[PDB]
Amino acid sequence: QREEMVKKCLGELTEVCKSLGKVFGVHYFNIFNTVTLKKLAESLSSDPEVLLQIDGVTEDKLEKYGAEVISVLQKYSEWTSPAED
Repeated sequence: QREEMVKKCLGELTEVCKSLGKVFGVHYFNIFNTVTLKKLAESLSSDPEVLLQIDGVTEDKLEKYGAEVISVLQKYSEWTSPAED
């Protein structure tokens, strides 16, 4: 059901970036690009370390938007508990 997680992630990221980008006084493409978003949902991980390696990511960007991304990624993450031992 990976597609479900990715689809949901992108869907939420669209509204989040839309509201934040609209209020901030900019455009969605001015804050994030199709490629950046694609990789974001594709990776699906709170760890901002791996995200920083994604073209179009900065401390300020992740600090403003990334915050919500990490919160949700950490919330849903707690629900899952794959055997990593």
